[PDB]
Amino acid sequence: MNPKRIRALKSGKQGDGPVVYWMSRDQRAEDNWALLFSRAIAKEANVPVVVVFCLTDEFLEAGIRQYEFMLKGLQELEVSLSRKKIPSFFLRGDPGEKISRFVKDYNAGTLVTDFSPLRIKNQWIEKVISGISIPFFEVDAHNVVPCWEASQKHEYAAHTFRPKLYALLPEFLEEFPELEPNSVTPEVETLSDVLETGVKALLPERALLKNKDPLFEPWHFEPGEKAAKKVMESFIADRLDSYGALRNDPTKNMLSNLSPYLHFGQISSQRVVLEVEKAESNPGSKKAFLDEILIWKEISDNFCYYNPGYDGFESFPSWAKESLNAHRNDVRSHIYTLEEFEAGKTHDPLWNASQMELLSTGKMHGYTRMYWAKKILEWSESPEKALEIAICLNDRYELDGRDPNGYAGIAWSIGGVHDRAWGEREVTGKIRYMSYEGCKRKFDVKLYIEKYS
Ligand SMILES: Cc1cc2nc3c(=O)[nH]c(=O)nc-3n(C[C@H](O)[C@H](O)[C@H](O)COP(=O)(O)OP(=O)(O)OC[C@H]3O[C@@H](n4cnc5c(N)ncnc54)[C@H](O)[C@@H]3O)c2cc1C
Repeated sequence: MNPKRIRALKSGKQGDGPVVYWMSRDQRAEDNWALLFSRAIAKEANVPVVVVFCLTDEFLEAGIRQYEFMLKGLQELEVSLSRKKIPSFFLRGDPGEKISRFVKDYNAGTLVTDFSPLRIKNQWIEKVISGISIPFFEVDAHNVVPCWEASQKHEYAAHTFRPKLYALLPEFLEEFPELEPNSVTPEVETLSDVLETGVKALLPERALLKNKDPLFEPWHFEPGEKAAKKVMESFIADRLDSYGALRNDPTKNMLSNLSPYLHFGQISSQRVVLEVEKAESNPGSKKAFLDEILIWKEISDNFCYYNPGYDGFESFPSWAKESLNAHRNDVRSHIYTLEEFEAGKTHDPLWNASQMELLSTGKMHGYTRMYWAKKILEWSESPEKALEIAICLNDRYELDGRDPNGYAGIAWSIGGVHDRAWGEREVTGKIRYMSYEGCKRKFDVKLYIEKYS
């Protein structure tokens, strides 16, 4: 167990009660460095380990699609942990108040959480630190290389971050030890009831079409740790060989489809990398996929961790801010409202089809995601307005949304973060431009449009 994966958030006097794993980002029982570290500390203190999850008040800012996907996975997780004699407690409310009250009530000895660089997690940590007196640790269970270890600062390009991460792969890319069960079972409602009341509160804002029927199709991605593994095995067996050649074709389902599972932590990216590394397939396709799940995924954590304003115009590179400022008063070809973007009511049938794939499946193809967000910049009054629209639609309708990959991917599309300058155009400036005709020369756009009416 590498001690570089864990960071001390607050020192204190250890109690003689159970070690509490405040699970948040990595919702799985296998391949969880945060849970394994909590079990190790619990063994050293001759005390059990308990898992606590907070059902926050911000779930009404998303949809049923993300709520059901997460809760149905937690229902499976509660059974997995129970077989390991590890009890799980699901609290409903503010983590600042609920975690502090749980620590005091259950006489917790040590508190551990997983790592997320998002602003809301730091808000919770701030509130929790003020209300506890026991040691508080956080463990990076999401990245193969701990975020604070891969680089000590913001990396402006993938080619500067790539050698740093690969140089540390031999140390941190390793197999997971088995989660040892608790010795004996130790000493706040049913998840089915919380799901029922939550869905009932979300129903008025459910995405519907004109026929009052729901837009979202839940059968595309089955939630849970077991289903995530089957998706990974199917990708390695059937799709990895062609990934390098077809990853930019939205008419082919050749991606791994792992992001909903990766976002909620229902599968470990380190586990996926281990299995891909030992798989025998096209070297170009393996290089391409590993570049996505290692370099681009973990550089997104790098971006949010080292840029407090990661969701703002101020985090854009200087060349992009100056370029976009120089074209602020350029006349835009079209100006669409947030409601027109949301309903897919633009003059662009390819953009509208991309929005329909997002509305119906909750996972837009990676290539059209780049086109989808760049057109928001082109058809908005300002770069700041384009950021708000793209973030709003991304976090509301993507299953993989509200994620460092989302803010870093949007910042790449609109602000050229982790990109270079291109030819100077009006409105968009030197930001990389993606044209409708350019897409037509890349893939069968007519089939993609016809698929998502
Ligand atoms: C405008 C925009 C919005 C995006 N919104 C999200 C989002 O809300 N949530 C999200 O997790 N990702 C987002 N991405 C990144 C990327 O599109 C998705 O991660 C990827 O498409 C998810 O589907 P997949 O698992 O089948 O991809 P795969 O090709 O099978 O890659 C596997 C994993 O590698 C990672 N990965 C792949 N591509 C990227 C990438 N471009 N950036 C960062 N990580 C990557 C992902 O974790 C991904 O799950 C967005 C990108 C853009 C340009």
